[PDB]
Amino acid sequence: HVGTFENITAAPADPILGLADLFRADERPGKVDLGVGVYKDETGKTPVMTSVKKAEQYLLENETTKTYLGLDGLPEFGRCTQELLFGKGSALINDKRARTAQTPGGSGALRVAADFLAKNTSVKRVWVSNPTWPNHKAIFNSAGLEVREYAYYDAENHTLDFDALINSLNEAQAGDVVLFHGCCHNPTGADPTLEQWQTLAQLSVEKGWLPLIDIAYQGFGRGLEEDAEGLRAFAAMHKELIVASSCSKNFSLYNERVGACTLVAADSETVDRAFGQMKAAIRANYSNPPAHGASVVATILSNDALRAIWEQELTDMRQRIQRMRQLFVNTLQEKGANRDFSFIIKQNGMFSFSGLTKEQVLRLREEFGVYAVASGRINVAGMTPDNMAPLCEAIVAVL
Amino acid sequence: HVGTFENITAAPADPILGLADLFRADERPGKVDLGVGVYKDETGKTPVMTSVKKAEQYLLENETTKTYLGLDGLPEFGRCTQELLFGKGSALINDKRARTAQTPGGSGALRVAADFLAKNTSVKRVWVSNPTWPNHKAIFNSAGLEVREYAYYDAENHTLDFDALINSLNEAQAGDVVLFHGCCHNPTGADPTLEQWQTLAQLSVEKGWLPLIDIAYQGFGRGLEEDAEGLRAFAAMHKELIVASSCSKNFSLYNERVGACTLVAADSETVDRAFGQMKAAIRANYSNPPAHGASVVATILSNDALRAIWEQELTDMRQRIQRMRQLFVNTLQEKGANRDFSFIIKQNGMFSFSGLTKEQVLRLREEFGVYAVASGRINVAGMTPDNMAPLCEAIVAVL
Repeated sequence: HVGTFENITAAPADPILGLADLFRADERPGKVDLGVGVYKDETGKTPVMTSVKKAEQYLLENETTKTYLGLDGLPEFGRCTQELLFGKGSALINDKRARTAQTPGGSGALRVAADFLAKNTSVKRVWVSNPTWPNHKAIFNSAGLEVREYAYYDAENHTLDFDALINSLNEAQAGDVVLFHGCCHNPTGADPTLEQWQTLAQLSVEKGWLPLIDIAYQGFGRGLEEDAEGLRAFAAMHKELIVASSCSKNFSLYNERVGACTLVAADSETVDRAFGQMKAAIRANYSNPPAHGASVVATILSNDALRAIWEQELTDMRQRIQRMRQLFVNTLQEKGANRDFSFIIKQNGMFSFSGLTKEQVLRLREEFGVYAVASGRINVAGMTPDNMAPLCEAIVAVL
Repeated sequence: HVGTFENITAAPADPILGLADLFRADERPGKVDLGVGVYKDETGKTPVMTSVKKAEQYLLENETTKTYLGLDGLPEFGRCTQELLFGKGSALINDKRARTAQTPGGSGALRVAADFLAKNTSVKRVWVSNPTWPNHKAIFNSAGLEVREYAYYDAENHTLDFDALINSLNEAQAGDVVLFHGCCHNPTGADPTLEQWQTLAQLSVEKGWLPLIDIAYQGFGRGLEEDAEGLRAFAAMHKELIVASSCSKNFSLYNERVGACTLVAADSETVDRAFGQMKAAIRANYSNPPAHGASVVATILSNDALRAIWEQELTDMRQRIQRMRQLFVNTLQEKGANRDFSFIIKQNGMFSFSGLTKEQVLRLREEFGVYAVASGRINVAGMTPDNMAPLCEAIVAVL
């Protein structure tokens, strides 16, 4: 009997990995890593937040059991997530129109949402932005959902081509899902404005598709509250919603897998009914969500002192990012970049498309030991006041 | 436009949640919980293990980042897992034929295996024992895999009906999956003997199906190495295996979601092709596994002093279960039970089928505040020296 695994065809090599091998094997001093997918401080590190440490000490000292919680995870985390997302006093919360399941990251939430949709609804297709987060397609496809792209980023001109977005979405029908990045679009950093969000909200009500809000960077853009404005415009308008939230980035809890899938429906009865089917989706997957990270978040958010410390820590991260964006533009100018990079200061979060070609990226690695990804995505958190000059000089030189 | 969530049909009520809810509402002081699915100590609690508290203190003091690890999680965890499962200095490990992905629980490991199989192999059908752990069917069905049942437990006579097992498995073809519980079969507690495992192993070789060992109770049965004997009997023989292991129970880390999916192929190169595809299944799901629990386990297993502390508390738990099995059997006789229950002491782990009807289970609950699952499954860890008398008096009353 031939093996079950015998004829499996190797998965394509992960370029996210090939590049990271190169970098580690590169012995040149002053190599610059703009390819990384996480936040890094001015020293090139991704530390545990102080607020997070304090909470972990609190859990060490006080937790008395690791016994399972329900499939929807820690209730307090569900409440905190909801208030962060919709704002305290939200009519969604008061009207009990929203149910939240803690999940293993925003990723888990996306997959839970997809399994739930494919299994219980007529949804057959999900619209995502071009470009979008690389993992979106595979998550939805795996649940049997087709993924379509809508127009978003004008790459030659470094803009959110809003007119093209709108027009391309006319092909989306009632009953499709349309996925929108809550804030700090990944990888472009180009976000709708408040009014564009309001327009999008209004169109979704008119067209009848289901919005899904992927919000993984709340607090990395303009501020905690400001970064949710777009979601809340959707909440005021469309009576059904799915939100996949994440604490990986805004709590630097990446590997603890802290996120949430929130269903919103027209009334309590409908959302509760939907939610029982969501539990079934979770039960058929990994069942209970991991407690540690979520308890950390709930401990922090439930406590005023701890909450203050976390918000300042998050603000610091947000402001360093904005500082590097500004410095990048100014230093390219100073070093004589033969074109304008001002778009960089109009974008939010860690990631922008540098607008470099794959040839330029190649040369930047080989010749200057500056590492970006093939798409030209750069992570501005990879920048520091100390590596900026040689970084920008390298870029100027390949233009 | 009509909602997308409007016509979702309600999920069936969850009997496990339902029982848990009824028990919580029961204000009767002598109520007894033999329904829960977790270990409990002589005081009725499910404490965090001393070894785990120590390892969590260590992580608190040492950890300096929470950045993503690979899709297979923490390498030390994978190594400790493989050694626990196959034996240090295993030819499997030596030949580099095994690859381990840390997963969110054995549940996550079962789902990952299922998606992996559906997407990359000719596998259409998974065979499980009647009876089995309740979530098996949901998990494999969600991946589009048909679940079929094979013969296992003789309920009237309280035995593993091994001739029934073998004959019903004749229906299982090459490239089917057949799932076995490694040890402490849930819910019967009736395990194959070594020679039965060897026979089973020889049969799967002859017929050509793919063995999946769900092993969640290593160390709860006869001891760590003894409970792994069945798995090693399969490993010694079959060129391919899948193992879905869990630490929820043997470390009392239930809600941290610590487990693994281990693939085993004929050679390194082949298991590598298989495992990369598995990584793609994980990437389409929750991506990275949750760190905290796997780190705790890696820290404990990798330190001689902590491991000994862990093995001790686990021995305490295994031994407490066996004592309750014995005391239960003995107190039933002394209270006048109208039939013999000595099959109980022969069976392994927290769970046995009591043989009580749903009529009896029901009366037990309502009249005596004694909770068991409708199938009559009982959790002996729900027993103590203090509650044993009222408990056995209740059972005798409904016999």
